[PDB]
Amino acid sequence: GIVEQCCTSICSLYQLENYCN
Amino acid sequence: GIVEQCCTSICSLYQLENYCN
Amino acid sequence: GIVEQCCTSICSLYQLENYCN
Amino acid sequence: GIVEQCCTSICSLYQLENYCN
Amino acid sequence: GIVEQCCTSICSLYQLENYCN
Amino acid sequence: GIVEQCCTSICSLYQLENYCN
Amino acid sequence: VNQHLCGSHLVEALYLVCGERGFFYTPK
Amino acid sequence: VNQHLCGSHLVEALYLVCGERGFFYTP
Amino acid sequence: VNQHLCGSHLVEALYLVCGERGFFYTPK
Amino acid sequence: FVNQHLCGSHLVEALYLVCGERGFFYTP
Amino acid sequence: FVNQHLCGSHLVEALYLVCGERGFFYTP
Amino acid sequence: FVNQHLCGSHLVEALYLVCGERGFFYTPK
Ligand SMILES: [Cl-]
Ligand SMILES: [Cl-]
Ligand SMILES: [Zn+2]
Ligand SMILES: [Zn+2]
Repeated sequence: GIVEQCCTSICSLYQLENYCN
Repeated sequence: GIVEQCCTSICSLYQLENYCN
Repeated sequence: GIVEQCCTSICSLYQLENYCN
Repeated sequence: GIVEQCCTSICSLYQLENYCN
Repeated sequence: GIVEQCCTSICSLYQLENYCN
Repeated sequence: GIVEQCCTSICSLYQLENYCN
Repeated sequence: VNQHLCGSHLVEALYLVCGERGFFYTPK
Repeated sequence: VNQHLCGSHLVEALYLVCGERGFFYTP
Repeated sequence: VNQHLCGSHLVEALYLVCGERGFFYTPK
Repeated sequence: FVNQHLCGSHLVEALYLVCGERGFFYTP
Repeated sequence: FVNQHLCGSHLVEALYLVCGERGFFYTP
Repeated sequence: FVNQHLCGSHLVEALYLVCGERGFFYTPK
């Protein structure tokens, strides 16, 4: 999930956008 | 500026990126 | 939707809990 | 107190509630 | 209250400090 | 810079004020 | 605009209130 | 909802300004 | 409580990033 | 690091929400 | 009034995430 | 580093309230 992908290395806008509906 | 523009109407990320260096 | 019910008048915690999964 | 209790490990709304007025 | 005071117009950090313990 | 100074030790208002324009 | 800002505090409130269940944010 | 939103930012600023001292918030 | 704090910032970020599409947020 | 300072910022937001009309009194 | 001060707080947060390593000159 | 990213978000918030109408230019590096 997003905690595991994004809470150690910074997620880009592109990466964040993968989680939107 | 940003305030006049983005606190009247909602700015999108692409609009907000206008104000990056 | 939540925006209509909770960004017009103040939602209590009980009211917010309804939108939980 | 709060900092030692709620910043070492997570407090739910339940145990934040008593720290109120 | 601070509320009536600082939500009607903008308090600086100098004004805010008057509300500290 | 601000990170080394203020992400390792808590900066006071006066220390933070040093990074204003 | 007030509603956009309110929307940001709502999802923070949901995050806190919903705990381990979480929430699906759908605006409309 | 304006007042409720303002108070949220007001507590954040008191937290910063007041440091070790703390602050009483009492709507 | 690093994960909880990081999660609060990520919902704030999803809110901005996703806009009227929303997002699901489940801490699993 | 400044982990307590960052946590405390989030705790006050959480008290503001939980405590409602009541308010609260913060001290470390 | 206070509404602009509140929006500005949300804008700086948005510009921090949007602009990344470039940064932003905030100048009110 | 996400710890630094998180601390920066609080720092930009602080500088907004401290700097008032002077503004600020946040530089991490
Ligand atoms: Cl707001
Ligand atoms: Cl944090
Ligand atoms: Zn706000
Ligand atoms: Zn944080």
